[PDB]
This record gives sequence, structure tokens and C-alpha cells, in this order.
Amino acid sequence: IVEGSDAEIGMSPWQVMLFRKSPQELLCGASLISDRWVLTAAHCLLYPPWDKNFTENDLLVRIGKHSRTRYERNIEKISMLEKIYIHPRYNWRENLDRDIALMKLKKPVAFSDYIHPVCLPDRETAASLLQAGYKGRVTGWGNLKETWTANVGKGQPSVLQVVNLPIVERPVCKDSTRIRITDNMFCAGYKPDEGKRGDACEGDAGGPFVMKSPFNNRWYQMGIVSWGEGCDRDGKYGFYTHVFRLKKWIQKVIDQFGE
Amino acid sequence: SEYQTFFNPRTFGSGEADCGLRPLFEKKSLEDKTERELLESYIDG
Ligand SMILES: *[C@H]1O[C@H](CO)[C@@H](O)[C@H](O)[C@H]1NC(C)=O
Ligand code: NA
Repeated sequence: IVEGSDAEIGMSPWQVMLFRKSPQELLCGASLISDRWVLTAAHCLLYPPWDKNFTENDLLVRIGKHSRTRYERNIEKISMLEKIYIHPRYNWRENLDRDIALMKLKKPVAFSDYIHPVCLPDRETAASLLQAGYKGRVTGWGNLKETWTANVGKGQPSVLQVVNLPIVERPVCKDSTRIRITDNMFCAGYKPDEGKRGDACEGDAGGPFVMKSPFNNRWYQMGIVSWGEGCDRDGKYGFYTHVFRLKKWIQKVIDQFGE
Repeated sequence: SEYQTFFNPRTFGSGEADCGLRPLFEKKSLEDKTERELLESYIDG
């Protein structure tokens, strides 16, 4: 997260860390939607060109964390994966359309003050909140900037970062880049003349873009950090996977492999 | 909090009923430092 701030304790209890077992390293973010289901981006699990073609056994997820590196005793929980599910139409060879995946935990995680699931949007919440100008929130342990000098500079955050960002009109998203944009994507960020700024960056993919419903006071995950051109660039915006538009796939995978 | 159940706990697991309500904030009627920023942007017409 670029130009964001440290998150408050328990501010994003559905936050999940996707870890590679060997070598041990932080790969992406993800989000808790139940005691056994975790949502993330497809390219975090499968993108052969960038050394990514994982199986359930190559990964681990850490839940309830705040510090990026410090082991938080009796607070964070580690879960192994039973099965990984990637959207059937996701095709890394062509583009990042349908950038979504589900991970089933071997065993249910126990909830606490620091671990709690986020809600998925229904159609009315989606129609009501997915409007240009409306602000959402993005969180993650991704990089703080595009580049830095190793060891002397600092590009990795010490604790979970957060940033509130406004949804941008589709015509504006489309004219900001030559990359083909689909309806399964939406963009957000401040406009160059706004003065304010912020964006997600490398390592934040799979993380959630959430909004708080003024109707029932609940937090809903409207998007998944997917891609961008550089990080926090004037005239460029971050792109997110449109969760509601792919909710039917989520449903299908669940009452078909949930047990 | 009128929330409409969408999943089947048999396959989804527990958690949907109380989703999106944070133990350290909504559950204790406390607001985090910047959520007002979000809520104030949801105007409409
Ligand atoms: C992942 O493995 C290779 C790259 O390591 C990739 O080309 C392929 O699509 C995936 N599965 C395999 C092993 O063929
Ligand atoms: Na920008």
C-alpha cells in the first residue's frame, strides 16, 4: 500500500496472509469469508511466467495478524489448505480477466477479536455502493513504493497498511490505459488534480477492497486487489476484481466442494 | 442489521450470520479512525 497508514488493531479482522512454504515468503493477501473459506486473486496462485503454479501443499495462510514479520503469540493462526479453486475462465495466457480464486482450509479457524469474516454483497448493496466517487478501503502488507535501495531504503511495511480510495468512472478507467478492461474489473484512486493520493502495490494482490453498508452497518467486500501500472502514478488507477459479478461462481464452488 | 443469508452452513461453514461486524468496533459500538470518511461519501440521488 502506497501513501496509506498503519491499521488499527482488529480494524480488518478478515485480513489473510498467503504464504509460500519453501522458500518461506509472503506471496499475496486474501480475505476470510467463513470459518473455512478464503478468497484471493487467481494470478496469486497461477501465473507460470512469474514463478507461480502452486498446489494446496505448497501454501499456508496466516490469519489474525498485524505485524508483517513478528510472530504474534496466541493471536495469529496458521491454516493449511485442503483444496484450491481457480475460476475456469481465468486464462493467464491472455489477460487477468476473472482474477479470482477460492481456498478451502483443511480445518475451520476459530474466531476471536482479531479473526472474523467479511460479508459478500447482495445485488442491492452492489447497486447502491458501486458508484463513482464513493470510497472504499484497501488493506495489505504489500510494498510501500515501486522501488527502493535494498537494506538501506525501506519498501516493506512493519505492520498492516490501510488506505481509503474513491471508485472511478469506467470511462475514466478505460482512457487511463491501453490495457483492455472488462466488466469483471473496476478501478479506484484519486484523480491527478485532487492532491490526495494512495494505491495498492506489489504484494497486495488478493487483498480486499471493502465498503461499509450505511444500511445494516456491515462491512462488504466489493473487490479484490488485482493489478495496476506502477504504483500511485498520476493519471493511473488501481484495478480490482468485481466480486459481485462473479458471485455465482463462488456459490457454485461452495455447495459443490464445501462438504 | 437486516442481513440476508446467502450460503448453506453445511458447505460454507460457520460465520455468515455475523459477517462484517467487527468484535473491536461495531460489536462494541466503537468507530475506527477513518470509517466516517467512507460513510460520508455514500450520498446518492
Ligand atoms: C505450472 O508449471 C509450468 C511452469 O512451472 C507451467 O508452464 C504449467 O502451465 C503449469 N503446470 C505444469 C507443471 O505444466
Ligand atoms: Na493514480
